[PDB]
Amino acid sequence: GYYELYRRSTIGNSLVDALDTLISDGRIEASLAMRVLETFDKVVAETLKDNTQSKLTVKGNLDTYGFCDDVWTFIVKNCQVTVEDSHSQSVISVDKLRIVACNSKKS
Amino acid sequence: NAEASRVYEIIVESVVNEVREDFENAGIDEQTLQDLKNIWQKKLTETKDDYLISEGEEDGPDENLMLCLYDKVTRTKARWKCSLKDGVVTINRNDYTFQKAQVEAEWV
Amino acid sequence: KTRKESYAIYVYKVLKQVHPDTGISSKAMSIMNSFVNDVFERIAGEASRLAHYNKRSTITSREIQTAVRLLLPGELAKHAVSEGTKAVTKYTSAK
Amino acid sequence: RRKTRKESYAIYVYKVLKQVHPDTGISSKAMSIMNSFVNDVFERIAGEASRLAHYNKRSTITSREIQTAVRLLLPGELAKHAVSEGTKAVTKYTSAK
Amino acid sequence: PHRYRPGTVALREIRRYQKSTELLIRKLPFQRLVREIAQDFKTDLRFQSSAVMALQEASEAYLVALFEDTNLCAIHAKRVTIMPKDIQLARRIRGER
Amino acid sequence: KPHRYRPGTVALREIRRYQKSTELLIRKLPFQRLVREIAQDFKTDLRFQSSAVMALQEASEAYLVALFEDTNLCAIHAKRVTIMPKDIQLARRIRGER
Amino acid sequence: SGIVPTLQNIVATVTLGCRLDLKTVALHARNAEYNPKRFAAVIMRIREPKTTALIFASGKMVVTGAKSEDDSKLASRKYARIIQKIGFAAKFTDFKIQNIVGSCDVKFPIRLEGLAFSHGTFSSYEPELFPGLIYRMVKPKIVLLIFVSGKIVLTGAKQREEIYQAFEAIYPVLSEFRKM
Amino acid sequence: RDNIQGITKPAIRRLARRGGVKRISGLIYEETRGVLKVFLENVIRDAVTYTEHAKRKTVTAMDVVYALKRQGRTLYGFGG
Amino acid sequence: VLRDNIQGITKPAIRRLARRGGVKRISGLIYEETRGVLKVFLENVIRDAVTYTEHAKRKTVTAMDVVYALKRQGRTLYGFGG
Amino acid sequence: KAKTRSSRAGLQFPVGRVHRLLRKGNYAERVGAGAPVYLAAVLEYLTAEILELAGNAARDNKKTRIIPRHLQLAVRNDEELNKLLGRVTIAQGGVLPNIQSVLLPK
Amino acid sequence: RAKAKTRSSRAGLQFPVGRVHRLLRKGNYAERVGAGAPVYLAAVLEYLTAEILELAGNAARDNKKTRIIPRHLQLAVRNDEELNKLLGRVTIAQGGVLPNIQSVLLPKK
DNA sequence: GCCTGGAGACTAGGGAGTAATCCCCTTGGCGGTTAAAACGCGGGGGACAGCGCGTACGTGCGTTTAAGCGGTGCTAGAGCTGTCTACGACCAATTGAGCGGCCTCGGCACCGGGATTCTGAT
DNA sequence: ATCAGAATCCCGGTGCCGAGGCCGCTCAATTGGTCGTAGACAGCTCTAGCACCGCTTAAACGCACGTACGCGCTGTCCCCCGCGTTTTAACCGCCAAGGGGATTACTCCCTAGTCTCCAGGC
Repeated sequence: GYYELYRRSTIGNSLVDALDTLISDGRIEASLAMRVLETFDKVVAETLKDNTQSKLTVKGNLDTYGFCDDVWTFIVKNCQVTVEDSHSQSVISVDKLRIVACNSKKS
Repeated sequence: NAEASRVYEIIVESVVNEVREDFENAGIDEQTLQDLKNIWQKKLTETKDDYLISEGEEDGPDENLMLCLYDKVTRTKARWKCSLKDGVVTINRNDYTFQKAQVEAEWV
Repeated sequence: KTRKESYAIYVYKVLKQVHPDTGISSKAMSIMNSFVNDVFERIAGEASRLAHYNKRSTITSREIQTAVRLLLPGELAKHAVSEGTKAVTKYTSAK
Repeated sequence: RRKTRKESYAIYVYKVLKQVHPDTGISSKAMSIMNSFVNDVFERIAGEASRLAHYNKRSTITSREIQTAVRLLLPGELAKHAVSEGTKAVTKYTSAK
Repeated sequence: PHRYRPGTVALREIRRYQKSTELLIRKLPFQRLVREIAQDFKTDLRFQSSAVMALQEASEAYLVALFEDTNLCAIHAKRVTIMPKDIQLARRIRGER
Repeated sequence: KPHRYRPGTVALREIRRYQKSTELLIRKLPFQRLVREIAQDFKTDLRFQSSAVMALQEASEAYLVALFEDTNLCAIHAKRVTIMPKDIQLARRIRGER
Repeated sequence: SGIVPTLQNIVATVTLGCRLDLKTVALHARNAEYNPKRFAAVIMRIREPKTTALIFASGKMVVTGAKSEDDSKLASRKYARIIQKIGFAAKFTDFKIQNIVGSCDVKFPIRLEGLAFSHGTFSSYEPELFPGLIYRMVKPKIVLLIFVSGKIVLTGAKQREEIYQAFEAIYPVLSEFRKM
Repeated sequence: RDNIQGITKPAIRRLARRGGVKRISGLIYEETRGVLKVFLENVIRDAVTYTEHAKRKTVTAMDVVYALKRQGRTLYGFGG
Repeated sequence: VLRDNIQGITKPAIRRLARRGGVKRISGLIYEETRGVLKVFLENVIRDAVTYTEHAKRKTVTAMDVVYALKRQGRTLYGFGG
Repeated sequence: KAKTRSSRAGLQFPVGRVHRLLRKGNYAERVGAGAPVYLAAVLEYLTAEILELAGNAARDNKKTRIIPRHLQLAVRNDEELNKLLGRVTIAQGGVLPNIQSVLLPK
Repeated sequence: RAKAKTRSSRAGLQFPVGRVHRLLRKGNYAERVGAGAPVYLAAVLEYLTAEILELAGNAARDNKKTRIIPRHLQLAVRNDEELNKLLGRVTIAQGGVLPNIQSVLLPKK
């Protein structure tokens, strides 16, 4: 009953390759590796929920969208993203952005 | 930038702390914890028809992906406003983390 | 069952006797139906509570009269009691 | 003569008291207040279950109606723990004879 | 140009909306609000039209009566503008909070 | 000079004392006589059980105490300390008693 | 007159026969929205031509948002082609267009109160409920939306011809209640 | 009669002290006597109605509790 | 700008509700306070109505469910069934 | 021949239906004969009173059709019926046109 | 015939399931009453009694007493938010009020 | 002419009406006496009126946008109906749990005296 | 800060009455069996609730600007609070008498239950 959404993230990607390298070595059992990944997902969710303060806006064309299994998948084109560091707005022009979403609480 | 690095350090510390108890519960020595954390830190530092979308794969470092939660979605004919939450984004080999975002999209 | 239950016919008869050339909206009909049901439920509940307080098992004219006195304000209670006793007297006389 | 019996929840309140506080007593006026409280909550839940059975065109008051009336009247934490206790008691009673 | 004296248009709206019977909240945002609130309790709930209309009638009645009490207790403080402390006072006296 | 207490010190002491205690604050014979005079208007030659007058007194004192709490709250709302009858009238109006 | 209405939205229906497993359709296809609990259908849209396909369980699909009727059938052809690409084999049958909506502007102020008074039994006007008056006609069965500005909405027509006579019929009545 | 004056100025002052009131105007006493008289007339009216329904001439404690219950002022401590 | 559903109870709507209540002058925080109060009231009434619905084993909230929810709390409502 | 109980009592409300609702509504194991007659008379009187005041309100607004606004005016303008229905909301009824004196222009 | 066992003992309750069942049957609430309804209701009554009696015993300990008086029940009820919500319209005889003085009335320096 | 509650007749059982009794409890009176109410006074501090200032709120105007309308789709789900079976009413015999009465002793209350705290003037 | 007086808190002693336990009894709860019917469940129908479109237009919103008003400050005077003295009536106890509430027993009328006709609505 807990979201597997943040596995694809770069931080998550780094963890999955590191566990895979460890499993290849054989230092630990695979079920434990799954357990660690689940813990990572839970910890990352709460820290994102509270420990971040940055504000940003996406202005762009919408190439494709999808909504299946309570997952919203937006492909956004020529985005004008303005991000401010916590410690000024910075304009970045990005050709393509993939938005993967999920409802706060799933039923 | 700075904020993303600091938050990433909180994730690293918190996860490494929490994980050890299950490792010890099943007979895994504390050396593995250090090994996983150091190699993991090193990789983060170094790394920083048309209709059918079934044939979709992670392009690589170049692609830009948003993993986030959606508060609610609004429906308009041209505009496609959508409120998003708890998202980590990677654009131009840089990591930007946010709690909430607003995306406005255009239906061509 | 498909058939339902409403007080509309009686309310219409009362409306004609009181004001012959006035209609009533359907929404106002739903309001009057819910008003009659709510006042009936209040009076019947108070009368049932009354019969339970006195260890009785029957709802009589006395329990309905006392529940009318208790729930209805003084002028309304006095005139509703007069109406009820007049109706009970007429009903018993004709048997 | 002999006064006719006047049933009260005095002994049951006293048993529950000796369970939660084995050394604490209770005055007669506090026992009358607890009796009034049990009667009041009883008639609230029973009236709500009666109206509940009447709304759904049913003629039996079961654990379903009492459970829904507990969810209705009682506050959320109180309702959750009262539903848990009632469910546990009905389960244990159905398990036995 | 000509500008209406302050408080004349406010009284005009008071007379207008106290003479009217229409609903003062737009029906679609109120329906979206109702569905959002209802989601937290039970998921995949459907709502009858008349149910949302009854909810809106009750909400507008409750808020109009609250505003009446708020205005009365703001006049009691020898003021005209109503502040949230007036709402908190009215609710506290009513027993809502 | 004799010893004197500044105004409101003893009022607060009475507030703490009567909020700490539970006895009835109205004398029982005046309240009983008031109850019987009022009941003379409904039915003549009425008799009252002692526990009935006691229940009436507990209910009346609790009603008056809650009313004075609401009266004090709406007096403080007007940036005041002294309660006037308009405070009572506001409290009874908001509660739906007028 | 000298005005001809322009068709904007065509509402068409197509049945496909075999029952569909919507989950595969939602996953494979793009521009799709399938919330099963709220609605038992997937909402699908294509950029060019702009249309909205609602694909249901039994196989019936509803296409809307089409400027023309040939454009509507062409859009249905595109939807059928892509659904064939999804992996479900179905044959198009019983194509029919039940409703088309037409927008025209007379470009001259009209008085709604006179029209309401003249046709009070025939038609109903309610200012607070709507700033326009609905106009129901027994023959042709075309609901008409009339406005103070003079924008006339034509709806309820199986075919274009039916709205065209209905607009022609309404034009004298609109001229009668002209302002100044 | 004079019995409403039996609700004395110190008794009303004590009731206000339990309510948390620090200063009392001179007209609170007459206002409170009027409020208490209205409340007592309501409750005793309902209680005498309950009594008369039971064909009794004595106002029992159950009449007072029952009357308070339908005015929403449920009283614990006197039976029922 | 996209807003929360609770913000869908717009400022003019609250101002009209105040005008019907007789409120000549409104502060700026009355709107947020009223949105919070309305959210609390709606939460209570919709929770009671959804409980009434779940008892009947229905998945649709009926107007009679809302009427029974409102009636228990004493805020009776005429015009949607008795 | 059969005569309805309402005509015997001299009422328009159905004594039989009120008797059925009393017997089936779980109020007591037994219902007296005079109770539905009395209750129907009281309900009919209250209906006649409310409808009379609503018809007066409708004539005041120059209408020949009772709408919820006229029911609200009938309830909230009479004091006794406002005491009776003080916790009752009437849908599409609005409020009484009352403005506080302090807010009126100087 | 086997030895009689009370319904409360079967349910593991102290409150009388049989008396609650008879009161539900005689109370004119429905023509029929289920078997688990008095069990459920007796469990709910016992739980609410246990909550108030535990809080009242705590209040009596706080006043260095070993008997529960109406004051302790009043303190227990009005000090818990949920129970005060449940008994908001309820008056507890000889209970007093909660010690509560508004901060504006306190003296100043 | 075809019906779904309603009226008519009849029976049987029990609930309510009525009459006598008893004893509880309410009502009425006397007296002491003491604490509480009433009354006078003076002072201070709070209610209240006036002023003043800046500020936030009303008003208007142009812009935007979403609420409302109308129509159509379909299918989930409300509603209704038939059938059967588990489950609750009922009844009778039994008997232990719960209540009335009685006793007794400890928690609490009353008194009094020292210790602590708090308030106000210095 | 300080100090003295007044009020409250705490500690101990004595008493007293009410709560807690025991016993006896009786009646309501329990157990076992029967039976009738409500409710569960499956199956069929068909309504309306949740999507989509687009048009229109009035309503929301953002902002500019000015001004009524809220809130802070100041002065005044009046009336509420603290306290001391006097008066009074509430409270406790004690007694007495009789009304009336509760109980029991007998009766009889009144309402549920059932069956059969029926009458307005269609």
